[PDB]
Amino acid sequence: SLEIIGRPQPGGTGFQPSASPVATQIHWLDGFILVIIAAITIFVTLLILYAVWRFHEKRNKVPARFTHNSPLEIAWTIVPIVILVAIGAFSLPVLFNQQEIPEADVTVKVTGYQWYWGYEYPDEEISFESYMIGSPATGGDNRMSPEVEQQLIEAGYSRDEFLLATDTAMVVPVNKTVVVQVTGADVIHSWTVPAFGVKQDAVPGRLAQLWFRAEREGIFFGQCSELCGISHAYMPITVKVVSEEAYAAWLEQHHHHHH
Amino acid sequence: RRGFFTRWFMSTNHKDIGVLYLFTGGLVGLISVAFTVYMRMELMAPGVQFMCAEHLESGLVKGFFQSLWPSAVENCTPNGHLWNVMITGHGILMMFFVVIPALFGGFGNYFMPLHIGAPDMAFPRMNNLSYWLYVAGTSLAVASLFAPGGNGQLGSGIGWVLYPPLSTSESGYSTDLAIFAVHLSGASSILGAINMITTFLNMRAPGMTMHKVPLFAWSIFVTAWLILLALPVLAGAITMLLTDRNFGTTFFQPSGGGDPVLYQHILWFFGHPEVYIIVLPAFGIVSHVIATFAKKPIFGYLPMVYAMVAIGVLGFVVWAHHMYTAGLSLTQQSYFMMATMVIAVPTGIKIFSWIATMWGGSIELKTPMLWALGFLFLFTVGGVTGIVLSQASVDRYYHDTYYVVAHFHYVMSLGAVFGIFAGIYFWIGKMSGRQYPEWAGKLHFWMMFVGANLTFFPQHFLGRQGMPRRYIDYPEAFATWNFVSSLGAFLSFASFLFFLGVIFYTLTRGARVTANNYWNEHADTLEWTLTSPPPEHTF
Ligand code: HEA
Ligand code: HEA
Ligand SMILES: CCCCCCCCCCO[C@@H]1O[C@H](CO)[C@@H](O[C@H]2O[C@H](CO)[C@@H](O)[C@H](O)[C@H]2O)[C@H](O)[C@H]1O
Ligand SMILES: CCCCCCCCCCO[C@@H]1O[C@H](CO)[C@@H](O[C@H]2O[C@H](CO)[C@@H](O)[C@H](O)[C@H]2O)[C@H](O)[C@H]1O
Ligand SMILES: CCCCCCCCCCCCC
Ligand SMILES: CCCCCCCCCCCCC
Ligand SMILES: [Ca+2]
Ligand SMILES: [Cu+2]
Ligand SMILES: [Cu+2]
Ligand SMILES: [Cu+2]
Ligand SMILES: [Mg+2]
Ligand SMILES: [O-]
Repeated sequence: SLEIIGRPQPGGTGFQPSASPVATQIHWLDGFILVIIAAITIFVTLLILYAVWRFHEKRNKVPARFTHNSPLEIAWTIVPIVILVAIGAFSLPVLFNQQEIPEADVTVKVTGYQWYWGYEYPDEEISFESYMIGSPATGGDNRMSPEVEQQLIEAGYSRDEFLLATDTAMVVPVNKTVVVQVTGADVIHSWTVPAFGVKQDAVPGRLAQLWFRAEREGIFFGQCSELCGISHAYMPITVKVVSEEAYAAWLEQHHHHHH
Repeated sequence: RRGFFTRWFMSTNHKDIGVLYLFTGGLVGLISVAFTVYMRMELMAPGVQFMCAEHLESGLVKGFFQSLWPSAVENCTPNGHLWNVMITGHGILMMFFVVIPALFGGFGNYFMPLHIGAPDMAFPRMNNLSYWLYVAGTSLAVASLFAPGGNGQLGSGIGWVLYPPLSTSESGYSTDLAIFAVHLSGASSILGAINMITTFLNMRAPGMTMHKVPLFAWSIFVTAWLILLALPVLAGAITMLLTDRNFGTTFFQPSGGGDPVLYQHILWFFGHPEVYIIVLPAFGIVSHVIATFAKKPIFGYLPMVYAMVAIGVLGFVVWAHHMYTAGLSLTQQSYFMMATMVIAVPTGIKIFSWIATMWGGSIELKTPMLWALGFLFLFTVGGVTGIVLSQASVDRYYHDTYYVVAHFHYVMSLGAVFGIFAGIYFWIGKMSGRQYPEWAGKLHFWMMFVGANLTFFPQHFLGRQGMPRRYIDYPEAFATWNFVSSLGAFLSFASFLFFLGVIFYTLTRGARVTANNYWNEHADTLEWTLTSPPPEHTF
């Protein structure tokens, strides 16, 4: 079966695994910025703790009177500027790569509804809706139950994927450029998949684009990311990334043969 | 002679109005903090155990008490609307009715005139009206919670920023009440701002030149300008929501030719300045406090003034960093990213200047100083995660997750709020005539320090793991850090109840203040030359 990859893990402190070149760039850039901001924070903290230890009233009974130090005041304006410029230098190329939409191998149009997602593959004339396993649409009321657990198991999951798993998945071929066009039907929703490094608001009246190329097969989950009412917590996203051949098989399963 | 209502609520004196804003801000603070305890009760464990739809069929009172005890999942039908209402209530109360009234309306009204040698505000009756508009706004925000709202229940579950079409489609009139509350808060802030500006410019004491004005009064002056530009823009944004809801307009409705994203631009044009309006008066307080307890004058007085001015101005040209995923062009994203990054420079000047103020001093670790030192460290933690978030490429991942929540609670609840406590402990002797017990101030500090860090630091982890904002429930893998966060919230709440006990004791049994200046000679601003409490009519 498919490996569950794009999901949170117990006690996790880092990003979800990367499954796209874009997600990998985010991981690298955030790792870079984190080292810098940790250094800064540790620096500021050590300076404070030192000053308190060194110039505590029981140690230094006579305070100084200076209110200026030009060499230092220049250095602590200029150095933050350099650091920010360094961050920008690495950050802008990543941003440009994220937001420049390449040519699509697969095109999917996604619509956010209260409270579920609709998917259309215009090249394939496929259209379907995707509800949380446990949603009222599937007979539930947004909580775990013996039926919901059985439903999760039948669909290839476990009770651990509750709130992530949907009844239908957006299926795509591995190593192909997928362009997703996102809009909202009623209020604003937001479509995202952490493993791919993508997120785009689903705004009524607007069609926005994002892209990803998945680099391994498996199952990847996201969750609606703009508050949209009572079931905001209960309209997740499942993307299954499969072989070119398994993707065709899934397309044919949707093909109607009317005479 | 004067009854309690006349003595206090009818007073037009800046010191009395200041005290009214402080107590009220503290009371609304307690309410909003209580909401968060309940929030964190529900987030302690995956599955919904408290916010059950079954509690709606009982009364309002018995339904309330039922809500506080955990149910089995199989007996609890999740009610996402209650979650959304609590979250919205907590946020609106904090942002409009707690921290700014405490810092600007409270310490601002009290100390700014004292600091510049003014006997009162330019318009004392306007100042009194500002307070009443504040209370009226608070009353409406609170009333919205019990008014017909979304999903055939009570209350608005729309987020503190009221995004349409959600906010314009929410059923009932609870949302309209929240809009009116925000209008009344806005008016309150504008009236306050008119007073601060007129007083600061026209009523300084003989010899009190602009470059001799103390830093807190500067912080209040800068804050008032931001209010004048930011708050009328908000009044526009929300009036448009009200007309889309009630008067047939389609500003944000695509069917009528509108655009939901237009609201966001107008909203965040207020929404970013809003947070600098919050934190500037806290910068001011920290300056006075560090200088006093390091027994050393403030390092770089003029850069300190100009840094706050630069922060205030820059705060107006960065708003779309709240909109990176809302459909902004790559050009807009790049600009707003780079503009936002610039803010770290003047802010760093202040952080470094405060450390340089301590440097070579004679540092006394009294309670007010502990709060200021905590501020330096904790506001830095929050500020740097702000810079992370300004990177649109990384924000793609973090936006609408708990990493953002971690960011803003570090700068607000471990920053601005540490500023509030710094000021309270610094000035309670001066305002009341009674001093707080030192050991209890210190216990408060340490309980809050440990508790608030346990609450919010793990939210960074939750955000990196991809936990979204505004969720009643979450996937099981998020259990560990949610549980830790909740324990932190409960300890933090204990510290706050303790604090309220400290204030009660102080004001009833606290050692009487016997000196105009009960600190030291480096508390060198005008309030320290007056009695404790200052006379009814000063100067
Ligand atoms: C007190 C209130 C306050 C303050 C002061 C700030 C300050 C800052 N904020 Fe924050 N913020 C909020 C409250 C606040 N914020 C709130 C409430 C939200 C959420 C709104 C919502 O959606 O509900 C939010 C959200 C928010 C976002 C949107 C995130 C998202 O929704 O995806 C962004 C984007 O850039 C951001 C950035 C910043 C930055 C760069 C700063 C800067 O001002 C910080 C500068 C300070 C430092 C950088 C530290 C000290 C400096 C140094 C030690 C110098 C050296 C440092 C470097 C060289 C980096 N904030
Ligand atoms: C000043 C700003 C402020 C403060 C102080 C707090 C305090 C707290 N907040 Fe809040 N928070 C917000 C502003 C603030 N919050 C906003 C705007 C949102 C967004 C809502 C939305 O998404 O729409 C939010 C959202 C928010 C969430 C996310 C909800 C969600 O996305 O589903 C959570 C989750 O745990 C949370 C928890 C807490 C906790 C546990 C505390 C506290 O319990 C921490 C402990 C602190 C104390 C015990 C001291 C408090 C002291 C004062 C407030 C001063 C009182 C005044 C005087 C004494 C004069 N808050
Ligand atoms: C062999 C002996 C056979 C005897 C059969 C008759 C006894 C039946 C009693 C069942 O016990 C009930 O369990 C509920 C569920 O635990 C409790 O609800 C309470 O606790 C729940 C926790 O899940 C809440 O949801 C409810 O609202 C709250 O009323 C309820 O009070 C309690 O009486
Ligand atoms: C000074 C201020 C103090 C603030 C007040 C603090 C209140 C905290 C008490 C919460 O009570 C706990 O709630 C859990 C639910 O979150 C329960 O989890 C247990 O029971 C649930 C069923 O109700 C299951 O779903 C859970 O998996 C299981 O861990 C647990 O038993 C219960 O004791
Ligand atoms: C692989 C990631 C593990 C490291 C987790 C630490 C992230 C916490 C960021 C908070 C920023 C504090 C300044
Ligand atoms: C030095 C005298 C000690 C008096 C103790 C005052 C602290 C008040 C604690 C109140 C706790 C309320 C929950
Ligand atoms: Ca729960
Ligand atoms: Cu949604
Ligand atoms: Cu949603
Ligand atoms: Cu902002
Ligand atoms: Mg959003
Ligand atoms: O902001």
